[PDB]
Amino acid sequence: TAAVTTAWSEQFPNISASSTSRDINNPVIVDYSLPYFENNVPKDVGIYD
Amino acid sequence: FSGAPQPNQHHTLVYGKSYHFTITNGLPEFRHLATTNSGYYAQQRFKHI
Repeated sequence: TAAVTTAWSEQFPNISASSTSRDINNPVIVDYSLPYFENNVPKDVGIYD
Repeated sequence: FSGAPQPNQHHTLVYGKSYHFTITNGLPEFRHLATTNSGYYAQQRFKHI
């Protein structure tokens, strides 16, 4: 209603990563199902393979 | 006899300079600008460009 000029601000509530560097965190999770009472389980994934 | 006027003058100038400037980083910032005649603009300044 009052289209007045505002002050400069670096505080972008959520600026796109297409305009600047932005932190993201999406760790991959490996599941090892245990459907039975006594399950057959493998050794942890050897990520280096 | 066959007369003819003098030519127009055509000069070519060549100039040049060299400078040493320094610039720095800057996070992006935004604001809204209001101007006379009800002008309204959304502005985004890249302090690193």
